Amino acid sequence: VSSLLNKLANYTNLSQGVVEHEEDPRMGTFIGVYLPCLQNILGVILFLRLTWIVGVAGVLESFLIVAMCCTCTMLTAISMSAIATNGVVPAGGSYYMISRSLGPEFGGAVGLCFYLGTTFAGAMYILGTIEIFLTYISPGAAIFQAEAAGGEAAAMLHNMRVYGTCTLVLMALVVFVGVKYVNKLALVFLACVVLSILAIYAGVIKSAFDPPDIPVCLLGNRTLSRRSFDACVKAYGIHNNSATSALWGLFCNGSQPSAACDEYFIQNNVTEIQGIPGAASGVFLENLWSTYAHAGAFVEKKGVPSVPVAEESRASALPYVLTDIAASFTLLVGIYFPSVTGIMAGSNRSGDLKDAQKSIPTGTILAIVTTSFIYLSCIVLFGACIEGVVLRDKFGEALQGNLVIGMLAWPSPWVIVIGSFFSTCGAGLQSLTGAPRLLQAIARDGIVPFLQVFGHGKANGEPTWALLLTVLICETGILIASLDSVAPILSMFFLMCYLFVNLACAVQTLLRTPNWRPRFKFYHWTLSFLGMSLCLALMFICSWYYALSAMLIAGCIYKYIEYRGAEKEWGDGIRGLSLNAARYALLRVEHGPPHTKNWRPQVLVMLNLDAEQAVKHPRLLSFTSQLKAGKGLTIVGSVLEGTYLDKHMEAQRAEENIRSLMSTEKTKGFCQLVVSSSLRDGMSHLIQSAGLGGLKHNTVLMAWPASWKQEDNPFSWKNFVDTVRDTTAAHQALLVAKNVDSFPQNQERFGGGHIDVWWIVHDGGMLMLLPFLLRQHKVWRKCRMRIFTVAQVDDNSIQMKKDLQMFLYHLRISAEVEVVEMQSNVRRMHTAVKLNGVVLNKSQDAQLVLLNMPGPPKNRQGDENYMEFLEVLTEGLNRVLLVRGGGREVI
Amino acid sequence: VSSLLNKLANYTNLSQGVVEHEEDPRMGTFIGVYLPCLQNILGVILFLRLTWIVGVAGVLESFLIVAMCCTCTMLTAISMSAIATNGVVPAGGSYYMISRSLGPEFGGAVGLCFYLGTTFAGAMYILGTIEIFLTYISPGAAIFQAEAAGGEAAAMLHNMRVYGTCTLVLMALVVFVGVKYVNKLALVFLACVVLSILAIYAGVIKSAFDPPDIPVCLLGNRTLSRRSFDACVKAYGIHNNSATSALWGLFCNGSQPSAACDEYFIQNNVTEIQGIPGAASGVFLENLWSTYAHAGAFVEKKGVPSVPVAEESRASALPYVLTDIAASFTLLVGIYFPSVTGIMAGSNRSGDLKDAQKSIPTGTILAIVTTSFIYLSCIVLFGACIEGVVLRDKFGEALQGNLVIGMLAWPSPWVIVIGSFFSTCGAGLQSLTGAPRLLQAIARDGIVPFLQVFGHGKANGEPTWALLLTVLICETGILIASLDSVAPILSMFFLMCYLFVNLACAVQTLLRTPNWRPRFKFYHWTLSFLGMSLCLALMFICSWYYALSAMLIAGCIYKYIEYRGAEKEWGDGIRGLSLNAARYALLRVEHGPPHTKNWRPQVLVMLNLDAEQAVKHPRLLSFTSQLKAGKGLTIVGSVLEGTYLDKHMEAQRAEENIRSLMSTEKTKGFCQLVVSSSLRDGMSHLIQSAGLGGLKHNTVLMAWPASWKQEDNPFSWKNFVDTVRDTTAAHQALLVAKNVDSFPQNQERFGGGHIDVWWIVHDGGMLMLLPFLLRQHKVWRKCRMRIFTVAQVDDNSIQMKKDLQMFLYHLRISAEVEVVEMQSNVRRMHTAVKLNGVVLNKSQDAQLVLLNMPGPPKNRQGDENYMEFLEVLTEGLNRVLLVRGGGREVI
Ligand SMILES: *[C@@H]1O[C@H](CO)[C@@H](O[C@@H]2O[C@H](CO)[C@@H](O)[C@H](O)[C@H]2NC(C)=O)[C@H](O)[C@H]1NC(C)=O
Ligand SMILES: *[C@@H]1O[C@H](CO)[C@@H](O[C@@H]2O[C@H](CO)[C@@H](O)[C@H](O)[C@H]2NC(C)=O)[C@H](O)[C@H]1NC(C)=O
Ligand SMILES: *[C@@H]1O[C@H](CO)[C@@H](O[C@@H]2O[C@H](CO)[C@@H](O)[C@H](O)[C@H]2NC(C)=O)[C@H](O)[C@H]1NC(C)=O
Ligand SMILES: *[C@@H]1O[C@H](CO)[C@@H](O[C@@H]2O[C@H](CO)[C@@H](O)[C@H](O)[C@H]2NC(C)=O)[C@H](O)[C@H]1NC(C)=O
Ligand SMILES: [Cl-]
Ligand SMILES: [Cl-]
Ligand SMILES: [Cl-]
Ligand SMILES: [Cl-]
Ligand SMILES: [K+]
Ligand SMILES: [K+]
Repeated sequence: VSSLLNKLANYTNLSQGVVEHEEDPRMGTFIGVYLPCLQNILGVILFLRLTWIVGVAGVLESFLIVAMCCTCTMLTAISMSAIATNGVVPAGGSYYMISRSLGPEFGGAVGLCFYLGTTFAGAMYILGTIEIFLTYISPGAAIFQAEAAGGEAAAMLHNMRVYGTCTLVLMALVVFVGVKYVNKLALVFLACVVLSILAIYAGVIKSAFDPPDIPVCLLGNRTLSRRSFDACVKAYGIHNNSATSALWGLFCNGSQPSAACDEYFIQNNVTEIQGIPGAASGVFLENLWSTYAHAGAFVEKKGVPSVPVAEESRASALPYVLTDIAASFTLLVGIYFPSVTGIMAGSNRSGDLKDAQKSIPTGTILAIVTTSFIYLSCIVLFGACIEGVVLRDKFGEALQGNLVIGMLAWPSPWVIVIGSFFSTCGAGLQSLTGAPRLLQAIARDGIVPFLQVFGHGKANGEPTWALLLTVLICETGILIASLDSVAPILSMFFLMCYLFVNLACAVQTLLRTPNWRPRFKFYHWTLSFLGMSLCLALMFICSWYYALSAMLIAGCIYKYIEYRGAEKEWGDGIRGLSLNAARYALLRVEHGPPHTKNWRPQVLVMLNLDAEQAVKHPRLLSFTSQLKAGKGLTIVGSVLEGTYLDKHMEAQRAEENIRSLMSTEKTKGFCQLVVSSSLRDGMSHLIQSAGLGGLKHNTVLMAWPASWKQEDNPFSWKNFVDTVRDTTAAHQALLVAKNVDSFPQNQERFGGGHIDVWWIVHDGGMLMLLPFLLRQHKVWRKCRMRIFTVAQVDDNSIQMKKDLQMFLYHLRISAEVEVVEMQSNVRRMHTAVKLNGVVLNKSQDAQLVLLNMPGPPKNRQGDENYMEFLEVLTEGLNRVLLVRGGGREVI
Repeated sequence: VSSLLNKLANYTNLSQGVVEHEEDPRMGTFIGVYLPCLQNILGVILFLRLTWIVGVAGVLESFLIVAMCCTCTMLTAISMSAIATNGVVPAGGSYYMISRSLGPEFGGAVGLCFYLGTTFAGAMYILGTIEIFLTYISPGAAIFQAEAAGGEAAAMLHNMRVYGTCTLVLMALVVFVGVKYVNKLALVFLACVVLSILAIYAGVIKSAFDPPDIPVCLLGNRTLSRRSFDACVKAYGIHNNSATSALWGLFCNGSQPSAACDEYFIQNNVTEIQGIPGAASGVFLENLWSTYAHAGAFVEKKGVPSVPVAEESRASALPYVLTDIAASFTLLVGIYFPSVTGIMAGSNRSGDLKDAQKSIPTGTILAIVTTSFIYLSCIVLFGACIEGVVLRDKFGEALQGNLVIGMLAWPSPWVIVIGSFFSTCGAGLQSLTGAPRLLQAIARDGIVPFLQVFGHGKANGEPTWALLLTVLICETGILIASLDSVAPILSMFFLMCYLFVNLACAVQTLLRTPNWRPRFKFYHWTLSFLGMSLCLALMFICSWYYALSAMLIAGCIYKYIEYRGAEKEWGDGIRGLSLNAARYALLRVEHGPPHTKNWRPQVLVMLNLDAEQAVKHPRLLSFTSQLKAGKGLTIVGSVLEGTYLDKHMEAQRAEENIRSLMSTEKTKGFCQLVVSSSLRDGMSHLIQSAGLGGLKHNTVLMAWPASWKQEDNPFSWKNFVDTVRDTTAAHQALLVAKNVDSFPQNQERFGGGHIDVWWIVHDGGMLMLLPFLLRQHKVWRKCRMRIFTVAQVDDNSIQMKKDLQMFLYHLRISAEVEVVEMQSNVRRMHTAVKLNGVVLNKSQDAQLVLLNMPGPPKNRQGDENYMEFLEVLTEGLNRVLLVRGGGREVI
């Protein structure tokens, strides 16, 4: 008990704002998470409007309203449970918990929609506590009284705007000077809720054994208000005379019987039924279907008979019970939905829990369950216990001006009326001390900068200019001055911030964002995708034009935070808004495997530059644009020798020549000019470090060194052999183009001609794919693939029939297959000239010949014999492309 | 005339499909662009439904409907004019013209919404030409006749579904076997439109001089149909007897007068007015306001008097004119909008124009003007010429079953009835030969692959399986079987593809996409933003749930083309969908200036590796994460010496050590490990080529070489001086950290302490910004900036007062300013030890000291005297950061 005393002194229903985030006993799941979440859910819709929803919509449709609204908040509490298990759970509120997991763009768009929903929540709680006062506590204490009979609907709006504005400016002064006394009353406001709920269930159990005696006065079908008179008779007997009652005086003109009366009043008789017959009676089968009506309609009972009258009716003057608002299904969804909001109250105390990754998912989910049980039990127990003609009666006009849910309670009706008065004034205090702390945390965070001032506070950190904005926004909801019109506006901001929490958790799971690994057990991305789809479907049931207003407000807060966050960082905004997009997309790719399922060439094309720096072989850019049809990566890297300290004047000239080609050749790519100490070295740096992160090259395209025997070129010729060794060590493909000056431009178009492929052995996967990619371009469009294979295996048939079903897997059987069959330096170059005689026998005049390229020698002294093997192999051919690669999958 | 004969033989209203794009006299603006665009605009709404819109909505609101719908298509024809002036104007249709400018994602989403809108356009034209046949040509030739009086609304739907299905399967057989004879009739279908428009304006001019004699038969206010009887009298006189007419037989029970009659028929008398009084009479002031009614209501006249009757009414049995559908404002917008669609018909002949960049913007804009003049002139001339009780009459029941717009025409009513019959059958043929060519072009384009088969054709290239899909989609619009319900579905797909054309042209202008430079004069991005906003506002006026269906269909076609286009290219789809995002964002940045307005450090941090490769100074990553708070670019580059051929085993070990730090240090960055021939060279390649494109580093962070005198390190020490020369030649900032082992980690937190800045001269812009960025991190959060300056200028006051207003511009006046005042190798190092005595006098125990760094020597023989100047300057300080840079703006 001594340990249970300082725990209840430690209880508070407040969000940890910005002062708990700058400085960054311990609570449990029950006091830290469960009780603050349950206090912010059970509110004013249960006591004022729930019996009216069960009456108008019936038991079946109002069971469907609660099943949809409690599922949108259950699937959102699973998305909040994924955020609460990811990472460290930073101290201070639910704003810092969301915005560190989902980033500042989703964090600020949720935070400003949760600020606007909390502000109009304080407007609904102030309009709710005036409605309890002026209807049930002291109805005579109203300034603007109706001067005539039809003034009741107009003069009640004037009492709401006068008393609501005077309550709001008084509520804000208590928060500004006495907020420490508001926080001590956090346990009193919980006890007013819990004792009111127990008084309802105590009255339902008592209503089965003996129902209470409440009479409801009927006349035909229609139901008449009990405010003026007391007795339900047309006439009685006093002092030996047939005297008329006070019900006679309201319909008939004079108190005397013979003068004048209403036409409907004469032909029908006054029936007196019981209002709360109990759970023993079978009224549950009666009030099970909907009774939607227009405004001003009567509140009728199905059983009692009446006779219709064609005489005219002004029902406002006579004492009747009339429907105030024209009700629908979509209207009752919008009025009910603020009764389930309060998910985010479970993570107000993220810095004061001993295990926040375990307390936050457990306490919020157990709070949605225990409140959805209360709303689903009350709908069954209001329909089965109250006559449905009393449930259709807002403002309790049939019950002498008493609260309908209060007459059901056992000890007194004053338990609920006092209990709903203090807990609604208390929820207005929490909505007006909790929403300025949220705006101050967003303002001091710096992500939205026009709102920077709202981050000023007092010496202890309490908001000053954030209160003044919140009172002015909450004043516009009091000027609407009805509880039923603020509630669809309120529901629209909570459904909007629940939409982004479910969207951002589903996108970051699919797109594999780094630092998003939620270790919560019952979480799957479809369960947030389904929560996004249901909280979007409820958002267009309520109002479709409130939904487009909320999606355009919150969508423009999202893009404004991107623009100012990139203007702050990468210099200019238009330029910076693409540099943050490229950085954030490359950090996602940083984790995965280098190759997954398919191969496609991503080429580093090497250019040679001469003195008076111009491109030596410009058609090597033309051939790159024919493989890559303006789609993939293309790094254009070239190397000039010398130190960077003195040759950076020539490096600015040579780079402008490369940009001149890539505009004309329509190469949509990148340029990496490097000034290296030797031309050998700088090609070995572009092989291993051209391109950062996910986008790195995959293939190296070169040109054949034509001048084989020269003076200074024997250093430059040897660089060709050692860069074959570099690409095979880095596991990269290599493409050598011979006679690259006689390659087609982009404007030349071949007619007829043939592309000959010679798959001997070793990586025919790439070697079929390269002419298939050329064939899609308009230069190589009308050509034919001939694919040739030499045979040293005995049979040629199963060579061919397996090869013809290689293209059945590859969908390119338009090619035709043919098989041709017939000390180291002696053995190598003799095999070349035998194979040379084979290849020009079938490919003398072809447009392009593809060949496998042999591996470079390992001893390094045979690099002149390896190059003579390649020259003898390729004699008298117009266009040769030599292909080799290492370790890749073509499917 | 001889030149005007082969031009009209060259005229055709067809889109150039895929066969004109594969092979890739000349027409002008008038025949090539203007006439095909005008033929596809003037259609069936002008003849069937325009007089009913003017009657129901009045002249003022229907002037507003045409002003909104012709502005959505005028602002879209300016966005199509920006596409037509960009680039080369590729041959073949409007699909290839849009998708080469806006990319394959916007191109395929527009193309499939323009395919679905063209298919339901063929369903409206077939339901339109059955309605002309069964109402005005032969009303007796109908299969399902109404068995009783109330069967007319139900049996007409059965005639639409039977005749519409038999027309659709017959229309598709003509296209499949005889499409060359359909294309020869393209000039006949234009002449049926133009001769019908001229017959209307010939009748309006004739109606001012003498109006025609058409009687309309009234009885009280309500208007009765003229189908059965002929004469508007209740009784007449024949063979010396008061005989009753045939109007008497339809209301009264028997032909005899005394038997029984209707109650409304007796008390009111039969009035006969003129139906088309002319432009001379002032009916224009009468039918100027709206008359929206419910279904089944009467068609009444304001002037004539009547007496009301309270007896019951079944108006369906008696001969009356009744409103068929309940009309609104939002209903008439959806019915009118298919009368303005046809912008895209101007660019059907992009391959057959002599100047396509000039013809396409001129001919489409002049076609929107000349049709918006026709619809705005007809509304004024229908209201001012036809009595409004005839305009509210669909199906011409008051006018003996004649067409209302046809009775206004001069030569005959049969000019319009025959003319609207052939041009509506002709628009159904063009909608059924033009929509399968569009689907075949999308299918053969390969951007959406589940639809690949639909690209098969005949030998000449005509679609086969694309016809069969189009008939099945057009069959579902005939099963709706009303002209007024297909038209909001039709309008929803055209407004959706006009929404993307206006959106994609506005985004690519703002975000500065490469290869988007439209050289059209009257184009601004706000004029496409305004066209996006109006074609979105019309899209929710028509139906809000048809609008959400079209935005979710077209939004999921957009993301499906992104996913399959990245799965095709970059291997895996999830991985590839981020690599296309990074490539496309870096090609936008490729064009602009390198620095625009502000500076922020984007750092290449250099790591040294020892033998048994581990990071020598791990806190140099910790200090980078405190400047960049997880926001900017961070390249982590390190160099190990040796050839890549043998040390790529150790390069895989050393790279895994770098990834171990960057996970723990929370560095969200990139790793560039380079194996170089010497450690001097590989640092000079990371300075100039680390990072591709827009995201390139800006600052180099190093560590001080502590071991100054060693054995092998005199080569490694000299690399420090020459990399100061490299960063100043590349115009990059440089940061040298001394005693980097004693730097704080991310978890250490300083309490108190001071950051001392010593701005002597030369780039105090960076030197104030560096401790301001550190101060925002939680390590350096509670510190103070002291900023010191030596003075060799005489006065210290205007030094300080200008310096204190340097921070008034920089918003960081929390710092305090203080001024301290008092053969080459003799002159250099004496100045160091004087300045050394100054700096430790004020900064002996500070947490971080910032200093300017002097320029490196030019002669290269003083690199040992430059390093001794830096060591004497920094004696006995715990944490020193030396700062220098070149050529940058800090605002
Ligand atoms: C309304 O109720 C009364 C009794 O509650 C019905 O009965 C009549 O009461 C009058 C007394 O004023 C008697 O004179 C009649 O003989 C009663 N009629 C009976 C018993 O059939 C009265 O009929 C009801 N009014 C209706 C149905 O319009
Ligand atoms: C109760 O009685 C009335 C007539 O005495 C029933 O009839 C309806 O009366 C309203 C007038 O307020 C009309 O608008 C409806 O059209 C009437 N409905 C009919 C004639 O079916 C009324 O339905 C009864 N209430 C019930 C049965 O709940
Ligand atoms: C409808 O029109 C007639 C004349 O077109 C109105 O005039 C009456 O006609 C009858 C002939 O059947 C005469 O006996 C009456 O004397 C006429 N009344 C006059 C001239 O005032 C007739 O009144 C009209 N019906 C109405 C207004 O209900
Ligand atoms: C023509 O006359 C009728 C009555 O003779 C006018 O009155 C309306 O009648 C309809 C019945 O179809 C009612 O629904 C309306 O409420 C009546 N309107 C009233 C009483 O104002 C009718 O308005 C007249 N038509 C006109 C003036 O265009
Ligand atoms: Cl509530
Ligand atoms: Cl909430
Ligand atoms: Cl049309
Ligand atoms: Cl169009
Ligand atoms: K609540
Ligand atoms: K049209």
